[PDB]
Formats: sequence, C-alpha cells, structure tokens
Amino acid sequence: MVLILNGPNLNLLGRREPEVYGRTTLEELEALCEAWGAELGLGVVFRQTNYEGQLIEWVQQAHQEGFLAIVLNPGALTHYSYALLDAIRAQPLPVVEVHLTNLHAREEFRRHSVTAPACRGIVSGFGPLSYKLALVYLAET
Amino acid sequence: MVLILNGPNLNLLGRREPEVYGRTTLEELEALCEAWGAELGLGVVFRQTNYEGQLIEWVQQAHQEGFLAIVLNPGALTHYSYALLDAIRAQPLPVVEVHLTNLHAREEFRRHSVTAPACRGIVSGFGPLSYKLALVYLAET
Amino acid sequence: MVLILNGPNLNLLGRREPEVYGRTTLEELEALCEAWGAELGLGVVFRQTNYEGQLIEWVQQAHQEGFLAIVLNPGALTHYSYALLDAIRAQPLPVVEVHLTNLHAREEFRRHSVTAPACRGIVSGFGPLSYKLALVYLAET
Amino acid sequence: MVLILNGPNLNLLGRREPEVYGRTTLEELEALCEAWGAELGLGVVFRQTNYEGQLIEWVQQAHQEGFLAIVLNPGALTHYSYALLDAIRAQPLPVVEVHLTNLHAREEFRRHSVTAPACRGIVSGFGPLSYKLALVYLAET
Amino acid sequence: MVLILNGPNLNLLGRREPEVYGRTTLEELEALCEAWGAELGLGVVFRQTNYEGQLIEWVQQAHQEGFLAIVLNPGALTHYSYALLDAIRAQPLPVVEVHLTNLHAREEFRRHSVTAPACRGIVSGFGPLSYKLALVYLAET
Amino acid sequence: MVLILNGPNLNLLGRREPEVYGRTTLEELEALCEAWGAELGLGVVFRQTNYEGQLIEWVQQAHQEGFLAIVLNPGALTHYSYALLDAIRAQPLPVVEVHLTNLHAREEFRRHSVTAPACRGIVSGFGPLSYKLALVYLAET
Amino acid sequence: MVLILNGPNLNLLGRREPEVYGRTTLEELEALCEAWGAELGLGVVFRQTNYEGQLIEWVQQAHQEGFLAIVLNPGALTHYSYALLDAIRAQPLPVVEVHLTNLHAREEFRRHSVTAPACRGIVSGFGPLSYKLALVYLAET
Amino acid sequence: MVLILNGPNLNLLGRREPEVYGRTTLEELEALCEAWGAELGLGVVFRQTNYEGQLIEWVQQAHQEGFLAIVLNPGALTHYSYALLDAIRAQPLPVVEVHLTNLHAREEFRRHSVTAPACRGIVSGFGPLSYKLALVYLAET
Amino acid sequence: MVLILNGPNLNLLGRREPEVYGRTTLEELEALCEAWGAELGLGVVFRQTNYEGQLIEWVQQAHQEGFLAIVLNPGALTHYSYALLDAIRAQPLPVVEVHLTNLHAREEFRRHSVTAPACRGIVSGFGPLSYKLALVYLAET
Amino acid sequence: MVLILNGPNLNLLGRREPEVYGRTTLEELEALCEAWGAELGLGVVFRQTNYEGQLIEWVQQAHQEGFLAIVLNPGALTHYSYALLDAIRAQPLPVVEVHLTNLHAREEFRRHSVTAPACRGIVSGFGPLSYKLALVYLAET
Amino acid sequence: MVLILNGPNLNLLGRREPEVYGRTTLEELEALCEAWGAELGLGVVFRQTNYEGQLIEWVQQAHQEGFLAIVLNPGALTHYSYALLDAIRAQPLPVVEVHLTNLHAREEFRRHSVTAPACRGIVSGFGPLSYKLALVYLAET
Amino acid sequence: MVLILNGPNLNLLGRREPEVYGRTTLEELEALCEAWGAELGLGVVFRQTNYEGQLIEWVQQAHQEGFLAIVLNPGALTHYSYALLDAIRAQPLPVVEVHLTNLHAREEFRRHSVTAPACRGIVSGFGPLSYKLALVYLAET
Repeated sequence: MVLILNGPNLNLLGRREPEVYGRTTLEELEALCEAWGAELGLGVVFRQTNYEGQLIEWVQQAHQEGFLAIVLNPGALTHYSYALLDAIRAQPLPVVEVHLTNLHAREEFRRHSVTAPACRGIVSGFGPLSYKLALVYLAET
Repeated sequence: MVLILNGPNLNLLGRREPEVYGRTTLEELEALCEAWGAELGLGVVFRQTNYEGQLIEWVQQAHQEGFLAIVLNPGALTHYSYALLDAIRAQPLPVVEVHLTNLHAREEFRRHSVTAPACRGIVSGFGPLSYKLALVYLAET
Repeated sequence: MVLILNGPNLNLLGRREPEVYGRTTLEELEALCEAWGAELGLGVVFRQTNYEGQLIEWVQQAHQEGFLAIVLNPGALTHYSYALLDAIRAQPLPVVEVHLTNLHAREEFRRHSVTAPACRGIVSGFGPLSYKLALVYLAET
Repeated sequence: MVLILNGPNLNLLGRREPEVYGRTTLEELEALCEAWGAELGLGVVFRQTNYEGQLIEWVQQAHQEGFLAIVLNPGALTHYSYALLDAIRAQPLPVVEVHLTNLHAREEFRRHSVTAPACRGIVSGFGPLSYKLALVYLAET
Repeated sequence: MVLILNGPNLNLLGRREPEVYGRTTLEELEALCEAWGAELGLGVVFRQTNYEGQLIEWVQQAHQEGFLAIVLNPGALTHYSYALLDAIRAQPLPVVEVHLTNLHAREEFRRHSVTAPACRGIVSGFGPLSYKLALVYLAET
Repeated sequence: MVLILNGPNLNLLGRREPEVYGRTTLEELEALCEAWGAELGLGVVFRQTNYEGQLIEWVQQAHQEGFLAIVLNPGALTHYSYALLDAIRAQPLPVVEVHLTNLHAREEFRRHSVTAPACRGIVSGFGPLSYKLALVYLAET
Repeated sequence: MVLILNGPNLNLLGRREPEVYGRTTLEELEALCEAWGAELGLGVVFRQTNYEGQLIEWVQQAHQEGFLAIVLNPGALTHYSYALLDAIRAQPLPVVEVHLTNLHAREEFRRHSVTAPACRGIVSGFGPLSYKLALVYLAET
Repeated sequence: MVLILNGPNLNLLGRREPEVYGRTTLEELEALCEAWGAELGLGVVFRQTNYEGQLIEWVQQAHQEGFLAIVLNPGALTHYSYALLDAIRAQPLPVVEVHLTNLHAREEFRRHSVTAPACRGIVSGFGPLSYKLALVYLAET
Repeated sequence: MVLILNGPNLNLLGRREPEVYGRTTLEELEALCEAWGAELGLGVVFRQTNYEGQLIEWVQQAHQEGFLAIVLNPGALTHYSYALLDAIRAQPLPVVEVHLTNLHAREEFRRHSVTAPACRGIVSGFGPLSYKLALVYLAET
Repeated sequence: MVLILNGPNLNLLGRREPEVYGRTTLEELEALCEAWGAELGLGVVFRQTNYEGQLIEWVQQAHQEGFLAIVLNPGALTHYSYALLDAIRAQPLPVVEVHLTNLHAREEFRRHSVTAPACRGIVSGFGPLSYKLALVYLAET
Repeated sequence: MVLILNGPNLNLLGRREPEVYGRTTLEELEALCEAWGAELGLGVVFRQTNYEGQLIEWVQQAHQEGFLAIVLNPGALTHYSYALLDAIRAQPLPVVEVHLTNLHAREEFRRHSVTAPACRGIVSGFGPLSYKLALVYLAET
Repeated sequence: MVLILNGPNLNLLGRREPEVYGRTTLEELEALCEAWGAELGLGVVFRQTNYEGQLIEWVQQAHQEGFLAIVLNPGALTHYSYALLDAIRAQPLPVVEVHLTNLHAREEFRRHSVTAPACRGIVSGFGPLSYKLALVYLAET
C-alpha cells in the first residue's frame, strides 16, 4: 500500500494558472491516482497539507501505518525545507519525488530540490501523469 | 473589504527592540488599521500567526470569504517562503506587501523578498504608517 | 514644503511602454502631485533631471531652500549611484524613495537599491500612486 | 514510433561500477525498451554514440525519419552541451530526458542539466526503469 | 528553571542512522536531561515539535511561563528559519544552541546556522552530552 | 539622417595608447563617418560628451529631432550606465552599439555591457571600421 | 579568399522560431554571402557542421588551403568550446565572430563567449547581415 | 591527562576588550582550567603560542607525551590554517575546539572554522566556561 | 604646479557626521592644502564638482593647463566610475588617489576602488592629512 | 604496453607561439616518447584527435586492445569535458594526466581540470618532459 | 618613538624584480625611514621577519616597549593573516599600514587586505616613500 | 645540487592514514630521494619543518648555499601561503611542486594551489615517486 503526499498550494489545482499547471483539480487528481493504482494491484491513500510540520509528520509516520512506499510532491517546500529532507532520510520507505511541471523551464529557484537527494528518484513535467509514472515504478519494485 | 495578514513574531511588537520596531503593539496596530480603513470607507480585518501554513491558508481562502484585497507582512518568511509566494500567485486578489522597517538598512538577508515579485507593490520603513499607505492605495483602486 | 526629485528618463513617461509604466506623462504626474499635496496641507515642488550631478546638487541643497523632506525617484541611478547615496546621507532631511513599478518583478539588477538604506522608507509598484503614498506619509510626519 | 537516444559512455553499461550504475548492459537495455515498447503499442529504435555532433544530428533528423517523440539520456553531456539544447529546441518532437541515476545524490556538477529546460519532462533515478516511465507517458500522449 | 526545546525529526532518534546519530531515543534523552538537571539544581522541561510555528511559539512564550533560559536544538530549521532567529531576538531569555552532531563534518548546508548569531553560545557534536554541557553553563550563570 | 554618439574619453583618441586604440583622432573619426555616410547615401551627425546626462538627452531626443537610427559608443559607461540603458529603451529608434576595441581581449569588467541588451546589435574590435559596419547595416535596413 | 564556418544547429535556420531567428535558410544565407563577397571582390567558401572537432579541423587547416581570413559562427559552442578557442589561437589567420541574434537580449549563458577573446572582432544582432558586415571589414583589411 | 592549547592573541586576554572578550587573563584562565580539572579527576596542562608551527608541533606530539585528549582554541588560525587541520587529522587523540566568543555573532570570516570538521565537537560563546564544558565532556569519555 | 580635484559631496564637509568625517570644511581643506603646498615649493589649485563629466574633463585637461600632477579624491565615484578610470589612463600626468576616511573600515562596497589601479598610489584614512601626504609624495617626485 | 592520447590542437605543436608552447612538433614528441619508452622497456603508442568523442572511445577501448595504462593530454577539454571524465572512470586502466604547460600560470579557466579527479596523478609544466615523467612512473608501477 | 615592522620576503628587496619593487634594499629602506623620522622629531626602530608569529609578538609587545605608534608592511600576510589582524586589535597603539607597490594593480588576491580595517589608515604605491608618508602622519598626530 | 623542502605534517608520514598517504615515513622518503638522486648524478639534501617562516627562509637562502633547484612540498600551506609564493618569486632557482596525493580527488580546498603559478611545474598523485619524477626532470635540465 502506497501513500501519496502533497504539499502547499496543491489544494488550488484547477484555478491556479491555465498553461502552467492545467485544468485538473486536486480531487480529480486523487481519483486518477486511485484508478492508476487500482488497475495495477496497488492500494493508495492520498493526502495534501499546507503545513510543513504536518507533511513531515506524514512522512515520518508512513512506515508505522503500514505503507510500504511514499509518492511525494512537496509544492514550493521542495526548494528549501531541509526539515522535510531529514524526515525522508530518517524513515525507511522508498520515496519518489513527483512534480506536475518541469522545474527547469520556470524561475531559477525552482531548479534546486533539497529533498531530491534522499529520494529514490524524481519525475517531473508530465502534469498528472508524473504521479502515474511513480506508481508504475513502485508496482514493479 | 480588505484582509491584513501578519507573519511570525509580529505578535510581540512593543517589547522586541525600541530603535528597530517602535513602541506600538500589535493590538494598537489593528486599531489604527480599523480607524484608517473606516475614515476611508474600507472595512478591515486583521490577523496574525507564527505558522507559515496558516498564513498560506488565509491568503488562499481570502477571496472565498469575500475580501477584495490583502495587505501582507510576512515577517521573516518574506525572505525564504516560496510557499507563501505560490499562495499569493494561486489566488485572484491584489496583494500589497508591507513592512514596518526598512529592509535595506538591516542585515543583508532581509534585503531579498521572495514574495514581493507577486504583489501589486511594496511599502516599507514607515512603521505603522506602511499599513496606512497600503490602505490608501487600495481604496483608490 | 516638500521636494519631489526625479531621475533620468522619467521625462519620457507616457510615450515609454503601455503596461510597464502607464500612459500618465511627467507633466500629469506633477499636476497630480500638486493636487495630492494641496488638498492636504503640503506644498510641493517637482523637478526632473537626466544628470546624476544635478540630482545630487538638489538633494544637497533642499534644506537650505526651506524644504522639510524629499520624495525621490532616482530612475535607473537607484541601482548604481553611490554618489547619490552619499548625497542623501550628507543632508538632514528625511528622504522617501519611490518607484512607479515593482522593482522585484523585472530584471534582476533592478532589485538592488543603493540609495534605499539611507532613505526613511521605500514605496514601489503603485504607478503615480507611489508618489501619493509618500506624500501621505510625509503629511503625517 | 519513438527514438531512444543515449550519449557518451552508456555503451559501457554493466562494467562501470556496481553501486552507481547496476548490472544491465546497453544491449539488455535496448531489449528491455523493445519489450516495454511493444507490450504497450510503441515501435522503438535505440541508438548510442560517444559523439556530441552525432547526438545533435540524431535529434535534429528524428521527425524527418517519421518518429513522433525522443527519449534522451545525454550522458554527461547533460551538464554542458548547449548545442544539444539548441538541437532539441530547433525541432518539433517532444523530448523526455531520462537518467539511470539520481543526479542529486552524486557530485554537485551532475545536479544541473542544460537540456532539461527544453524537454517535456525528466525522469531520473530509476535504473533501466526510468526508460520505461518515459515510454508510458509517451504512449498515453 | 530551563526550557529544553527541540525541532523536527528529533522525535525519530533511535531509528535514524547509528553512526550519524546513535541509538539514544528522544525519550531517553529527556530522562538524561532531567537527571543532569536534577543533580545540578535546575528544573527542566523538555519539548519536541515538527512545526516551525510551534518552536517559535515556545521560544516567544518561555519567559511568560517563568523559565530563566532556553536550550534549543532546532533540527534542520537551523539552516533556514529566519523566523526562529527573530523569535529568539524578540524575547529576553539567554538561548543556548545545541546539536548532537558536528555540523561541520556533514553536508555543506549543515554548516551555516541562521539562529546561532542570536544565541549566547553553541555546543555541538558531543551527542546527548551536548545537552548536558548547555545545562552546566546555565547552572553556573 | 543617423546620429553617431560617443561617450566619455573618446575626445582623446590619438594620444591614448599605441596598441589598444591606434592613431586616428575623434576629428578624423567624424570625417571618416561623414565620407562613409555620403558614399552610401546617409546623412550623419557626429557627437561626443564626457557627461552621462548629456548622452542620455541625446538618445532621448534623437527621434524628435528627426534622426532615424543611433550609432552609439558609450565609452566606459557601457559597463555600468543603467540610465543609458533605460534611455535607449524609452525611445523608438533602433540603436547599434559600437566599440573600437574588442571588449573581450581586455580587463574582465569590459566584457559585460549593460546597454547591449536594448540594442539592435553590436560591433566591436574593428577600430574605426566598427562605425562603418554599423553604417552599412543601417543604410540597408 | 575567405572561409565562413558555421557551427551546430545552423543547418535548421528557417524552421527554428520566427521572431528569434527569422525565415532565411542556411542555403539562402550562403547564397547571400556568395553575392556579398562577389560585389566586394572577395571569393568565399561556406561550410557548416554539428561537430566540434570538425569545426576545429577547419579553422586549423584554413591557412594551408590558401584562405586569408575566417568568419566564424560557432552556434552554442561559443559559450563553452575552449578547444575551438585554442584552435583559433593556434593559427595565423584573423577570425571575425558573427551571430545572427543579439546574444545579450537572450538567456544569460548566451552572453559569455569563450571564442571572442581570440577574434579580431565580433558582430552580432543583425541577422544574415552580421555576415555582410564581417565581409566588409575583411575586404578593406 | 589533557592538554589545553591556545593560539595567537590569547596571551593578551584582559587588556584585549570588556564585552567582546571580557576581563579574565590568560593566567586566570589556566588557573580556572586546573581547578576545573582537579576536583573532577583530570590533570591538565595549559599552553599558548603566537606561532602556527608551534601549535602544530604541540598537537602532533601530545599523544607521545601521554596526553589522552586535546582541548584546542586556535585563535584566528581557526579561519584559515589548514596546516592545523591536517595536524589534528595526523594524530589519534580526540580534539575539542573551544572559543570564548560566539563566532556567529561577529565578522563574516569568523563563522568558518577550518579545524572544526576534524574535532569531536565545538563549544563557543561561553567565555572561560567554554573550557569547562569541554572538560566535562572529556571527563565523561 | 599641482591640481587637487574633489568629487561629489565633498562640498558638504563640515556638517556630514562628526566621527565619520569630522569638522573641517571644504574651504578650510583648500586653505590647508594651499599652505602645505607652499612650505613645500608647490603651487596648488583646488577644485570640487558633483558631476562625473566635470571631474572627467578636469582630469583630461590638467596637463594642457600646465599642471604636473593631480591629487584626486573621487568621492563615491571611486567605487564605480570606470569613465574616471579611463580619463586618468588617457592623460600623461601622475595621479594620486586620496580619501579622508579608511575605506576598509566602512561598508563592503567602499573597499573596491576602480580608479586606484591607474593611480601612482593611494592614501586613505588620515582625514585632511591624506591630502598632505599626497603633496609630500609629489614634491619629492 | 601504454597508450598515449592527445586531444584537440596538439597536432599544431611547433606553430602556436615561441613562449607558450615552444618549438617541438607532435611528430618530434611521439619520436621522443617512443625512445623514453624503449630506453626503459615500455612499449608505446601515440594518438591525437580533435574530436571529444574519439578520445573517449580510445580511453574506453584501451584495455580491450590490451594496454596496461594511459597517459592523456586532453588539450582544452580538460576544462570542460565531463564526458571524458566518465570515460576515464568507466574503464579499469590507470590514467596519468599530462600537460606541457603549467596550467596555473595561464588564464583562470585553465586552472580547473575536470579529468584529473579520476587520474592516478597529474604532471604539468615541464614541456615534452611531462610525458617522460609519466612514463617513468608507469614503468615502476 | 615609532616602531616600523615588516613581514615576509622584504629582506630581499632589491633583487626581487625591477619594475614591480625597485632596487632599494631593506637596509637602505631603514636608513631612509630613520632619516625621515628624525628630521621631523620622531625616533624610529625598524624590524623585519619572515615568521607570522614573530610579527604578531612584535605588534603585541610594542606599547610595552614604550613605542607610540607602529608603521606595518605585513608583506603577503596582508591578504590572509587574521591572526595579525587580531594582534593589531589586541593592543592600544595606532597602526599605519604601508605597501611599496600599488596593490590594486597586481593580481586579484593582492587587492584584499585583512589587516587594513584595524589600521588608522593605509598608504600604498609610492615605493620607499609610502613609509615617509606614514611618518609625516604620525608626527603630526 | 638540489634542495628538497617539506612543510607541515609531513614528518608524521606513516601513522597518518593508510589510503590517503600510505605507509612510508619521512625518514624512508629521504633515503628514497638520496638513492634516486645519486643513482642519477645529483646531490640532494632533504629538510622538513612545521613552520611557514622556516620554509620561506629555506627557499629564500637556497641559491646562496649553492643549490641550483628546489623540490617543494608545502603540505597544507600550498592552499593559502602567499608568503611562500612570494619567497619562490624572489629567488632565481627553478622550483618544482610535489605532492604525494592527487589534490583533485580530495576536499575542495586542496584543489587550489597558490604556489603552483611561480613553479616550473607540478607533479602529484604518485606517492614517493612524485619526488622521483621531480628529480628526473631536474637531472635533464
């Protein structure tokens, strides 16, 4: 069973931009994940928060709750939350970093990920399909 | 109506310094902002927190509560919260960034504002009057 | 009375950009400042020059000519004239720095102000209204 | 039909390192791409070269050969070949960047990709499976 | 009486590494601090949180609650929370900064502390005994 | 009609160096420019100042006076005058930046032009012939 | 006789953009240089490659084949090919660097040229006329 | 037995400052260190030099003289003497680095300890009591 | 005969600070320099300006008016006017750079002098005596 | 048996300067290394190319061809070619980097070697004798 | 009386260079400095040393020896010896820094002085005469 | 004859590491150099000191003692001793820089040598044979 954790501002998906983030809402996104996982023999729980400390605790406590991997979009936290980096290093599950947009075709600061060094890997730029790619890697491993 | 939001540590105005911040308290600051809005035909609501998450949520939900504009003093978050920047970008209201002190006459790191790129404008160094001036701009607009 | 000093290129306001600057000309900004000033118990005189030396001389001399404060738009000199910085520090009047545009949403070089540290505060982003705001601060003080 | 292109040194897959790269060889990687591609509806062709010019050439010419998208692992060239960047930009297919290793857990210079800004997206860190996730995104789109 | 405050991830001590952190748990740590305190004429209260906002709150409030000093290990927030810095500068109590590990023999970003400048001093690298040394300084002062 | 403008120190062509500049004077430079304009059918006025403010007024006022294009050598102002950059962006004439020497074979500070981003093009290293190539571009366009 | 050498990607002139490069193709560009050279009494040979080592072999060899000078557009290799720099420094012919676009109004990396310190001069911005200006310098010289 | 070692300028404690360094002298310092050692079962010797080479020799040699640990205050050499660093790494005793003042509250260059990465730990800012703290750690180990 | 040239803001000597600049006026400074000249056999003339242009012209012309040397205090222009630098380089007289205050004990930007590399030397920190020391050098040479 | 590889422009040895490279040819340099090899019972082969991708294949393939060791002068590629780095790390032979000039006594960019971290050692500044020194090392080893 | 102290390599004055340093030896420099002092009523001792430690002790102990001022040429230690900087801060005498050569006209690393901030001032460029300049300042003060 | 000079810590060769420096002592290294030289027609003497001062004096005096070249291992002084650099520049003998380890494969501060630019050349990475390589170059020269 896999936990999908989303950081700040991902609750406003749908309203926030046209041609930067796309049309799909946070709800439409979980329902996509539920299905991608389901076809593929993976159960999924999906969560979002705007609080660093709540994101950290979800990552700390995923192994205790019986999940066996995390798919994690930290939102803008990916560029500065060393506390989230220490949370992922301090816990045993594999973590896959996911982003809707290509961080390398926007502002300079988005190009640097403080969480990515502790993750299994990173997928980004594929809209909603980034999440799906992570689920296909998780299913095989 | 306009929402005035304040970041960490501004709850302690009055006792943090006397040559850095002034003597006016956060309570007196709101009362000033209420009277300024009111002379001028602007309903105000004034809020403060020490939590990045809570600041984010208040900027995010502000338009859904009926507010027409936000006046925003992120406190030290101004210099590192890309999550707060994204919050302001993800919502439709004009945001005016305000600071009591002149950011350019203190430590180097205060000189950089990560939220300011997404605001209508910035006002700083005037003490409580930076809030005043934000309200005059907003009434006119 | 207050002295309103404008740096290079601000003589070309109106014809220079539609969205960056606006359509309001230098002639109309001065008429707007005279009326903002007036209702309101502040006399203003309004000057523009393309010469660093002329701007410096006007800041150095304002106190001897009776003025009680300076509102100052250095134009692009704000990002390199340390001569102007030292001029404002060499004289006793409070100086308010003002910019039509939001300096933090344009080229990186525009984000750094060398005059700003010696100013009482800074206002930027609000078009002609940045000037109005500096005046409301000054009238109260 | 999708062109999978690989840069310098990936011909030595299987012999460079244990921990860093893993055991699968360039030949086993094309057959794995062959099968991941067929199983799911996609004809693939897989090329590798040690020459920057050759890579630039294969990406320029791909759409004229009737390919519909490029999967691209530039090898170390990802960190400095702006001529490859220009090549991907000068031509109309979507390019997905792919790497075997997690770039952000190795040397600092690995962390920056000059090709990434012109790609649809990037997937990295999943061993041979990074190529598979590239192919599932491409199949859907 | 002394407040001992801990930031993010210290709740996971015991499980996160062996020869980075060791095996002593947060729980065992507090009982160590109680005991070291007790020999030595000092009452301790020990607290831990994964939220910047709550660490900030407790440092702001420690003096109202009657503490005479803070011993503070911010966890990874030490590298980036300019809000915590400000919280420490905003309240009267001496703060001693403590870390289990030597920050200078680990990754580059762990070497810069944005809190240390407002602290009385820093002790780091002696594992749990870093806490003990802070308490020995506080008992003598 | 085209305006050829020269900034500080170019009045001293003749006696500054042998190897850096060569032996042609400003006077002989303008006579060369007059001949090169004539043969090819372009009226030229040639000017020089040591004053930043004067160069700026000249670039501001050129369209109004009836010139169609500016050939511009700002001298050392090239590496720092952002006010000259804005002068050039504030006016509709195309501007061609020119230099007698190859700015990239001298001091490091000479390599960066702050005026060049706003110019149609730049030509440097060809001695007096830089001005001529600028004239041959503009006669054609 | 002069050699005009063109680096990578310049073979796709015509389909890369409209506003960045314009419509004229590599074949139309060589035609133009043929004619411009003929109207000038200069013979020209025109070449293009995607390979660094091939560009290098042409500049090295040129003086052996009887050429008097080289007009050189390295494409993106102008921002990192120190081997090209060394090629131009190891041979006696004068080299003029040429670019279609104004490097200084594009991406930051485009603004540094590692070939330019070794060239007689640089002309950039003027589209296919950059090459015309280079030939006019050279005919005089 | 433990060897306390002290680098340049520390011989002048007492006259050098009152609130930067405080008033206690070198002599008074060794006396406090002997008392702190001697209730507590540690013999200590205490040494100071203005010469890098002499400090280097003392660290090299301490294990030969029978010492079990080094307490080390390199004075300014902490910010630049890699030879000291390599001395601490060339020998097997553990080294505690100690500083009377808080290195993070002073000049920029004082924040980088080149010796620290090789030490068990560091204690700074507690005046003379920094030495005490290093001793209690060492008594325990 | 020697020419002593003074840049911006030095005309306000007297009132600008007490412990930064001290109490002597520009007037009194030129008298002191008049006398220091004569005890020493040197005619002096003393000029101040606020315009970079005018300092530039004065330096360029000094030799034509009959002067044999220049003592120069460029004011804040020392940190940025590469045009001044070029002026000193384009003329044959020896130039001594002088500053009243110690540029190394003030803001970080004051420590870089762009004019110094072309001066015979620099004297800085000695108040009005900086000028005296320059004259003593020049009377010897 | 040892393989000695030379990168771009080392074929022009004899014509590039009298004081930078001196007068000995590539021809004379391979004769020279065949003799230093033969004197000391080392068999040698000597190759040179202008193409990054050829150097890379030669270093990748040397063990396959039965060489025991490489000596490698990358030419200008030592400063930017991470692809050559990875070729060296991908194959099991020891590589000694060699250069004719002292890199540290030329341009800044020449001081950094991106190859040398994966080489046994580096020798540079001894002209042709640099290759010889690398042979006497490989002999012993 | 004043103490003139000289750091490494200045014992070799006279055979290091012709156009950098001069031909005057260390013994001739002393004889000069003695005379310059005496004629003016100011006694002098002059010393030189190659050891940092020895220079430091000479600065530390100068007030104790009855001297009233120090004239200091630290030699290359000026660009890195913070221990010397601290030595100058630790003792009550005024210190004038002096350099034979113009530091701003050599290699970049020479342009930063770590001792200058603690000195009354700095004089450099004037050969032997920089010492003369320092003595005339000291005699008047 | 040739003088071989060793800096700090190199006396402890043998017990410092295995994998960084190996097992051979400074005693055994000097035996090794004695043989290498005598075998090869070269007198050698071999010195080591922990003091920057003493290394400088040995390099300064060497040409006076009749030696005719220096082999020089600065130890960690190679990364910061500009005083050593100037010693090597002030004396006429060719100096060769030698290190046991490859500086480019260790911590980042070791990659930069401030001495290397004044040296004939450098050899590093070959343990004890680095010295041998040095000797053979000098034998020829």
